[PDB]
Amino acid sequence: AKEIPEVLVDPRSRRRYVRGRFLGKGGFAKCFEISDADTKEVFAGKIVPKSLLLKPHQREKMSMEISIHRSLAHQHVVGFHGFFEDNDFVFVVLELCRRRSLLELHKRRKALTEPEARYYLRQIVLGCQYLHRNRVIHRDLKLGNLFLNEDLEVKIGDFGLATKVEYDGERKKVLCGTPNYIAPEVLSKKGHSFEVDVWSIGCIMYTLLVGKPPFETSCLKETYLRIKKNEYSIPKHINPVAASLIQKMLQTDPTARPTINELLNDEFFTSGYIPARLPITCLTIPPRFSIAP
Amino acid sequence: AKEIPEVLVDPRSRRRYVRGRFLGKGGFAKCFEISDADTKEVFAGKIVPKSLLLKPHQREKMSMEISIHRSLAHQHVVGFHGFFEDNDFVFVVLELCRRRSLLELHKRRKALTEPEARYYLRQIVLGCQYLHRNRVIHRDLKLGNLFLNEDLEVKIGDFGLATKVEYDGERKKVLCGTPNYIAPEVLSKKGHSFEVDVWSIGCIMYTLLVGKPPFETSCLKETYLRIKKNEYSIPKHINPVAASLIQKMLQTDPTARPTINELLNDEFFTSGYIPARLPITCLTIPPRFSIAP
Ligand SMILES: CC[C@@H]1C(=O)N(C)c2cnc(Nc3ccc(C(=O)N[C@H]4CC[C@H](N5CCN(CC6CC6)CC5)CC4)cc3OC)nc2N1C(C)C
Ligand SMILES: CC[C@@H]1C(=O)N(C)c2cnc(Nc3ccc(C(=O)N[C@H]4CC[C@H](N5CCN(CC6CC6)CC5)CC4)cc3OC)nc2N1C(C)C
Ligand SMILES: [Zn+2]
Ligand SMILES: [Zn+2]
Repeated sequence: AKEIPEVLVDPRSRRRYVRGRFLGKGGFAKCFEISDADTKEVFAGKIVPKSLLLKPHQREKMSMEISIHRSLAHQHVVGFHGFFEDNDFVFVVLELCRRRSLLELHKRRKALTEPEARYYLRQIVLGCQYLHRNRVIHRDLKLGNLFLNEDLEVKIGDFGLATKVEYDGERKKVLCGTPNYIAPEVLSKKGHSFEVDVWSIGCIMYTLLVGKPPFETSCLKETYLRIKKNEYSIPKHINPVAASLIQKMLQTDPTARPTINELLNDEFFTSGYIPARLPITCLTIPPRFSIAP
Repeated sequence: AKEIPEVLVDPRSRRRYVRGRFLGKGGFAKCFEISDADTKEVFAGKIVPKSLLLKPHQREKMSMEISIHRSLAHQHVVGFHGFFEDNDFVFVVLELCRRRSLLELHKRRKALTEPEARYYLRQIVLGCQYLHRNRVIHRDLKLGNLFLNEDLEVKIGDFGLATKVEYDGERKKVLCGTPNYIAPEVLSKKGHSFEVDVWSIGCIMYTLLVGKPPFETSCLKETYLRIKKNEYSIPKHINPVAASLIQKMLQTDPTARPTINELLNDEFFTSGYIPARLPITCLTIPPRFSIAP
């Protein structure tokens, strides 16, 4: 094997990070809490060994992820605080999100209450508005990529499938990777762009409100077939205003969906209660939003 | 971890296999030479731990592979000699192919001579004729799945993506897995059948004669795009009769390709030299097929 160092030094910034506890691993990366030995402030470190970056294509994907993410700064995007490397590893320094992601929330709570769905969906949309106006398509928005800080604020992360739109009307023809909430224009390989992320948000909203994803089966290719056929249903207990907005977003024709900028003007948002914040108990117990002191 | 036993007992057949040397691993399986303690004859054992078969879908794929393969017996198909299980593992007993596969040959020889290509391609086609007349589509014919015994005879193996055609004109809509030489009707998800294997044979013939696969790029999705666009070329040094047959097989429209039964009647075969066998040196040195004693 090749061992990961206990202290990480960036020679340009002159900065040292002590490697703390293990956060998880996925794709090519192992992740740890890392504290700046000097400033003592804590980060999420993503460490990827160069032994798995032997092919130029895999290196280029890494370089792109970093290039896209380093140029982003927004309240609902994961803060990018630096990156550096030695002969064995690439280290990326990211904003630590102490409440993990909406994945862990969903596992614990299943369907959320409408106001909670509204609260998270608004921050997800705001994050994505920022992306899209800077010509970035995320292309893998999912529960696992929507991180939550201490105050239950959403931070969009994992730009491993993101791409920049370089000219007006550019249709991306290729997507290297397998998103979760994957849009029909991708699956048929007919060309794709910004609308891909609105599709994913539609899936996310369905999941948050219903407690299961709209095209789930026990087989991935069977699911892609459902998505091709637009074969989902919205349970009757879902409110019509929410159901309508889901249906607008989850449409086969990309050009028929709303754009990211329209969404917060939908009646789902403008005529429903949007809490200003959620108490920490919302990780565990459904909130009833009492008017009581 | 969970340790694999040194001796494998099948309680129905009453048979014991001593576990010999490690052959390799891929997907979910570790593979070893295994000798029948009684008869002393040697097999290839594919051992897959049940800890990776926790989902019904993954178990069903295994059951299907076995069901398809156990019902097959042909000179150019890998012999199926049994299967059994304990609480921790499934064990499959297969014909040992001491010369590994055409993958290892290709790595060592690159482009083969025309007569060699003819020799292997004929056995590949014969194996596939057998499959197709028993309504089996292999769906992942590639160099790595075309094993060679001591006498350099081809044995088609890995039925992990195979499917049975249950009625006339059935179009398979789904393929769980990622073939190497993947046909355009699969990639676009428009429905597919027997023609898928002829496409793969076209790719195999290209590879055997040219020394590289027809749609290779440094990115898998980029390759799928080439295949969508039928974007390959045949080098000028390839003989026109071979080039013509490749082009007939490597066509976007499935219904425009030859069927497996037509192939051996192609001029590529009927008007070229087909050696009756190849000497062992053909693993390493190009043969010149001298008429000299
Ligand atoms: C860095 C990349 C990405 C990203 O881009 N950003 C921006 C990001 C930001 N912030 C975080 N935070 C946390 C992530 C995770 C945790 C955790 O508790 N992890 C635990 C998960 C279960 C593990 N257990 C399972 C049961 N095992 C026992 C066996 C019997 C069952 C023993 C081992 C132990 C570790 C805490 C966090 O915060 C304190 N993660 C991020 N990630 C990734 C980690 C997905
Ligand atoms: C069973 C499933 C499938 C199947 O369905 N059928 C029907 C089948 C039939 N027959 C075989 N035969 C053989 C397969 C393989 C070998 C070999 O030499 N393997 C070696 C490969 C390199 C490994 N090395 C690499 C360098 N490492 C050192 C480091 C520094 C580089 C050390 C470890 C050591 C083992 C020999 C065979 O025959 C004697 N395999 C089959 N397979 C699979 C194995 C693909
Ligand atoms: Zn599947
Ligand atoms: Zn790629």
